[PDB]
Amino acid sequence: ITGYAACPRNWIGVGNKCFYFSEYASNWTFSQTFCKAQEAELARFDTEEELNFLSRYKGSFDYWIGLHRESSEHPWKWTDNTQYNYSLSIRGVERYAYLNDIGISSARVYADKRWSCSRLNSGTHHHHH
Amino acid sequence: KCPKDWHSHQDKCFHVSQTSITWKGSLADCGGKGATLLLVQDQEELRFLRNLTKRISSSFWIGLSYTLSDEKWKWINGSTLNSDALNITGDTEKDSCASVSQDKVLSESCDSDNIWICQKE
Ligand SMILES: *[C@@H]1O[C@H](CO)[C@@H](O[C@@H]2O[C@H](CO)[C@@H](O)[C@H](O)[C@H]2NC(C)=O)[C@H](O)[C@H]1NC(C)=O
Ligand SMILES: *[C@@H]1O[C@H](CO)[C@@H](O[C@@H]2O[C@H](CO)[C@@H](O)[C@H](O)[C@H]2NC(C)=O)[C@H](O)[C@H]1NC(C)=O
Ligand SMILES: *[C@@H]1O[C@H](CO)[C@@H](O)[C@H](O)[C@H]1NC(C)=O
Ligand SMILES: *[C@@H]1O[C@H](CO)[C@@H](O)[C@H](O)[C@H]1NC(C)=O
Ligand SMILES: [Zn+2]
Repeated sequence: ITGYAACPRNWIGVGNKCFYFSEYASNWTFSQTFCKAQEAELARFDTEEELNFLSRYKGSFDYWIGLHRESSEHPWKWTDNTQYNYSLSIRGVERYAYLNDIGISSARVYADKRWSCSRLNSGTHHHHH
Repeated sequence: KCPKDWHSHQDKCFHVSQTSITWKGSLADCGGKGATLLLVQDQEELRFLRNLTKRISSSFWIGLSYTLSDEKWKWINGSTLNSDALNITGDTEKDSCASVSQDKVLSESCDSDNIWICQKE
């Protein structure tokens, strides 16, 4: 840990990450173009500490997260196209992942669900042209 | 006229079960309590439930589902959907189940998890 430094207002700091939870629902494709707009990505978890937080903070709404697959057959991948390697299996037959009250599940692009954004930490700012 | 923590309106009682589950699973929960998934009377009772759930969940399950053999939506009461009476946004390329977003009604994977609302009278 290079040093301590707060997350910006409206974001919640957990480990080397900053999390955001949207206030209105939307489709997956929009949710992402909104995270990207904030120099961020659809929420990703790497620790358990992170996933545990996501699960608990969530509250009654389900939230879109970083995981997509090209189909029911092909494998789960984060926003950056890293393979998903974590032993919570994503429920559902579908191509876009969101937070159930019972873990992670999957629905079609056009489902109307809130969304979460994740970004890594730092005390000054490094820009994605 | 409604059991405790059930919300009455226009001579039905409603209940918003506090857990997200699949379509089939929701059907069974209601059906096992002597109730049913929603059977949408009018574009009013939709606005009501939509208010009732506005603070809780971004969409919910209703007793309506597309059966790739028929190529027909069907209320859980037998009756084919009167196409005039509801516009349903989504792909109908595979079996689908209807969830009611705040502003639309959607054709969803039946294995997606969702808040469901139980109906009696
Ligand atoms: C995902 O949602 C976005 C916004 O919720 C939709 O984009 C809108 O599309 C209409 C015409 O398609 C425009 O007039 C709106 O102004 C758009 N809004 C924004 C913010 O872009 C988009 O259509 C949705 N995608 C899917 C697949 O349903
Ligand atoms: C199954 O339920 C649907 C409603 O959920 C019934 O169709 C509706 O009936 C109303 C009231 O008579 C009509 O005004 C509408 O055309 C229908 N509503 C919609 C939204 O389509 C259907 O008849 C029911 N079947 C039985 C056995 O009662
Ligand atoms: C994939 O999962 C296994 C868990 O046994 C682990 O050994 C491996 O390091 C993981 N992948 C990556 C990219 O670390
Ligand atoms: C919506 O629901 C709340 C909580 O039940 C209720 O108190 C209120 O009267 C309702 N508002 C509208 C606009 O229907
Ligand atoms: Zn910047």
